[PDB]
Amino acid sequence: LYNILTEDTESLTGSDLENSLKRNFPKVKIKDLMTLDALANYYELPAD
Amino acid sequence: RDTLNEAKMWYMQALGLLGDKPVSIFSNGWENPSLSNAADKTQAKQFHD
Repeated sequence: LYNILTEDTESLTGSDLENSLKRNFPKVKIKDLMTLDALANYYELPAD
Repeated sequence: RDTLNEAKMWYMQALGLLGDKPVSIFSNGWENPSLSNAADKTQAKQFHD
């Protein structure tokens, strides 16, 4: 988790953005994660 | 103990009736209007029209 929170994800363009989304989100569909219920349940915090 | 599991199955049945808790929106098309602008007579005339 320190290696996750360490990453310089800001100002990262090109195919390295795709690689970072593939690493930090291996299994989900990002388009399925965009809704608020998915962001509540995936990180296990209330939607409020 | 068994009566506490009874309590849990009753409250889960009630949650099954209610369903999914409705997320109240706050990011909204609600601008912050003027009270003069919010209480226009045209604003109710057009509505009921």
